[PDB]
Amino acid sequence: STIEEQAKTFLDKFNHEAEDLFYQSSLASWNYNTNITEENVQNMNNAGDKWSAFLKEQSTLAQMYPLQEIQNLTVKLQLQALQQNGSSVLSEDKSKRLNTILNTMSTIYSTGKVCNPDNPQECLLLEPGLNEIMANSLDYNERLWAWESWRSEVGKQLRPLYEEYVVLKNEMARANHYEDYGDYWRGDYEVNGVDGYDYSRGQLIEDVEHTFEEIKPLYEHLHAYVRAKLMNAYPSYISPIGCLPAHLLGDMWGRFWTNLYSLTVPFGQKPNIDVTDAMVDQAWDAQRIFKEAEKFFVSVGLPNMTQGFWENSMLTDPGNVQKAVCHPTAWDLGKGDFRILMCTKVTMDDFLTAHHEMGHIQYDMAYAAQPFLLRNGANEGFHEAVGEIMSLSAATPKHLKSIGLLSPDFQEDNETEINFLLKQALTIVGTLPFTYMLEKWRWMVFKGEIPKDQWMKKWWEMKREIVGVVEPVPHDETYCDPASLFHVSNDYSFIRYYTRTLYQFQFQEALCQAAKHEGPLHKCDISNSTEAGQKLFNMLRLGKSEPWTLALENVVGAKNMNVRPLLNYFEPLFTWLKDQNKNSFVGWSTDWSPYAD
Amino acid sequence: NLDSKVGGNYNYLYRLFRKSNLKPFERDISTEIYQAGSTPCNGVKGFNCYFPLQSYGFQPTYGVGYQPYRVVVLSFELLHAPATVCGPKKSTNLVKN
Repeated sequence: STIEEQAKTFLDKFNHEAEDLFYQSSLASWNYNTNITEENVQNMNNAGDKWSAFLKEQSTLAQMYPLQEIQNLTVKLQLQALQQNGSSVLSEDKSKRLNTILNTMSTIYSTGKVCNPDNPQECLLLEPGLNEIMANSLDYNERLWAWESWRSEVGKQLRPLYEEYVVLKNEMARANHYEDYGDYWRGDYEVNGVDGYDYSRGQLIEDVEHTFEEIKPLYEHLHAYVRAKLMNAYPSYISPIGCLPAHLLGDMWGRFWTNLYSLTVPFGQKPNIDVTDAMVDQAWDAQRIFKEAEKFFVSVGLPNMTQGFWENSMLTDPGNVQKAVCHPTAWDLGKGDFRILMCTKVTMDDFLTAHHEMGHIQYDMAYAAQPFLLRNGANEGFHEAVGEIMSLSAATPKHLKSIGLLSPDFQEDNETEINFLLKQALTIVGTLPFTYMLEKWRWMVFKGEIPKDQWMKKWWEMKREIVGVVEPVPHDETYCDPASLFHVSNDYSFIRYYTRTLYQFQFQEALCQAAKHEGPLHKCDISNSTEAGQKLFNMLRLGKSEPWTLALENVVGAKNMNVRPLLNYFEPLFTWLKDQNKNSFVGWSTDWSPYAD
Repeated sequence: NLDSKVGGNYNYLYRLFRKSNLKPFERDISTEIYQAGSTPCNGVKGFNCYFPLQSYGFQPTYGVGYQPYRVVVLSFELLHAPATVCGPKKSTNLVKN
């Protein structure tokens, strides 16, 4: 008679129907990604529309069960996602035009290209074409031609499409009783219903701003170290107290600095750790790469992989006849069907990637016992963070000497480890200010604090303050930098990258304290230790059925994000960078410009 | 390797909802629509009216744990009727003298 009995009955039947259609929808996308055919492209759209319209029909009956009469926490969380009508709250005209803008901006990004200024006949697409050239290009003009001319025909062209993208998504949040569309992405961390663990949506703005303050002293020493190496090339354009150019960051948008690791090597007279030449002599194929990584999950106490997982894996691309996307991705269909689509070559990166791709599958096995609505990560940052901590333990010299890749006589000292910590810092440290910059910019534009004319005025002004990057060529309001980005144009969460760094280092410090490892943190290895796997397995099976603030306390004992594991893991590198930067100026100024002298 | 086929097998169903729990050794084939709340149903699907029978998705691609298992349950009951069924016997060799 109570609403709780009627709501639970709706959820018991919905979990079966939603799980059946989601499997066929994910299977149609699997056959389309592994094989390009005219039959699979129609099956993905057919099975995709059946599952998309299924949530729209069930959302009508979901809003008829108010959550005020439900005293159960697990029931309100399953109805929290079904209560939202999605795009049904928008008008019929704005709902149909919304999918058009998303498909148009995604098509222009895929079909966008920059013709060679020297060779007008040859025109190379961005991915892979322009993304590959910008990595190894040391030229000043060659990098500027591809970086500047892209946003001319893209950033300026996507501006009227980006203006409509802001207006349409703001009307959806207003009908959902949200302050703005920037608050919509902050609703993933929202926690209510438990005394003392409640987490407000507006708290994230103060959290990412406060944690970034303690990141500054670590980032200023690394930014000055990279600037000191590139100062001898162009002393006029690169000022010691100034900022680095935007096109020299190693790629188009400057997301990762790993491309600069070649020239930033502190000691070139010592060898580097590489398993590429070791796997060639051992004669290993794609079959035994995943097999050796599966034993890593057994040593920590986690279950092994099912027979259907290794049998259905796609280990290569059979030429151009049947084409598959080589971008590594872990696809979770349902009902115990686990598959991964990746092109596996023999490289040092594919070894660490195998632990990352299998980390998502191993993460899905713990909470697989939960209902379909309760199968998910506790947030958007826990998805990729679980796979990274598996790869961090594999990149350590201790794990490589265990299976026989690295020679046991390899000398491990400060000179070898500082070189390894710098490579990870370019990917880790360099990502945090860039992720905090662009995400905070989207929150300010979606809120309305920045007029349409000041979009680019505030973009580069706040860029020299955060990441310390200045534009070689000044841009007007016509250009849009985020419009060309993959995540912004495809409407994907950009905040998951910032919080991932803080969540993965907390778990790295907690698991090494449970296994009683001594010494620096980068020397820790979780292999052969079953004590740390048991404490982690408790949280992995919870998913989002429990508050992420409560599940985080069961591992690291912290109720929020903390920078302490970020400083301790980079502490050996922070002490070395401080001594080398004494002859230079630590920090940068925002009043310096390459075209203003 | 037998029941599951490509595309799914909807022939095998199950009763998801019932007003109460079944008694031991009871079989209920009734297709009557289950009524969750006080809203009248009258055989028409709608709000608080659900069709109890649901389908088992069967394909070879599903994981091993959820693969369908054919279960044969033998019910052993000793009544006051004369016993007939017994275990298999064993015949030995015959010797004389």
